[PDB]
Amino acid sequence: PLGSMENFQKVEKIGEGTYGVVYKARNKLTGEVVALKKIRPSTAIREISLLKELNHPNIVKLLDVIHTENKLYLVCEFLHQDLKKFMDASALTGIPLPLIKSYLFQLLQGLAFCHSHRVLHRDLKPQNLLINTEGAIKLADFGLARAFGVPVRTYTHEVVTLWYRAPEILLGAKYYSTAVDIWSLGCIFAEMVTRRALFPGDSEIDQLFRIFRTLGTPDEVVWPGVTSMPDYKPSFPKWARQDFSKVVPPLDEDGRSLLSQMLHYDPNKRISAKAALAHPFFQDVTKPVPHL
Ligand SMILES: *CCC(=O)N1CCCc2cc(C(=O)OC)ccc21
Repeated sequence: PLGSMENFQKVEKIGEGTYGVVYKARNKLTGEVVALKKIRPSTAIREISLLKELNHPNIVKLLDVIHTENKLYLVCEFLHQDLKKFMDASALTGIPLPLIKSYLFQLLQGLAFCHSHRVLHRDLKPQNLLINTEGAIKLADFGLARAFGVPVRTYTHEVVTLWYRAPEILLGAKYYSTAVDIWSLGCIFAEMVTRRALFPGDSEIDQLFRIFRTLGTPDEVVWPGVTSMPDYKPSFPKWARQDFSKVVPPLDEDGRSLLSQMLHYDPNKRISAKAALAHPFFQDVTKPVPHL
């Protein structure tokens, strides 16, 4: 579908994702400019095709799903850039708190929407959060992890980041709930505020032990069942829990409260997206225009 004579002409390479390359492309027939993901499996085609109806203003629009000549292509709307580039462009000054708050509010709306339709993402990270120039932010790639799994390395052998991965996934839980996305978004909220990743693990055990060093080694008091998880070891070091006050300065008390609730160990206790939207942190939310 992408080429000189095809439905889509390539304009430039945008990025490389977990499953394939993403090009900015133009569609010869409609004039439309799109982002076209090329991935190089029937159950997955049925599942991904159902995502075309999961439309919301904070979800990157899925225009089409094409299966042809042993490739799967996803055609998405095109936006400005991803949040990882925006954070980097923003590094000397940081993203202003009111824009962090508007982005978090909008991301919680997109999660609330997908979760109400029983679709989870399970691999949220700044690279799949896309912004436009007007102040909106949207989530890309919902539902693709359920379709394909999350591999250790990408198609180009790149390491798939662990930094946003919830502790129940690292501890080898068999069942993932929508809570896994609230954990990832809490980690991304902290990184916007502090301008550094919260838990930049470089292996599964470094990621777990970074989480325990900040939030305390979990036990049965705070997380019933934790000592029976598959990958839990009684020999894990017992670290004391840090104050949030140290973790995400200069976030205000309402922001720390909300973040603490997005980072509860027990996925059952973790705040839901719908409840997060009602949190007092958002009482004064606005929609600022980003400085690009
Ligand atoms: C269908 C395209 C896609 O899967 N994604 C995943 C993340 C990369 C990306 C980038 C854009 C974009 O607008 O860059 C500005 C849109 C969609 C996606």
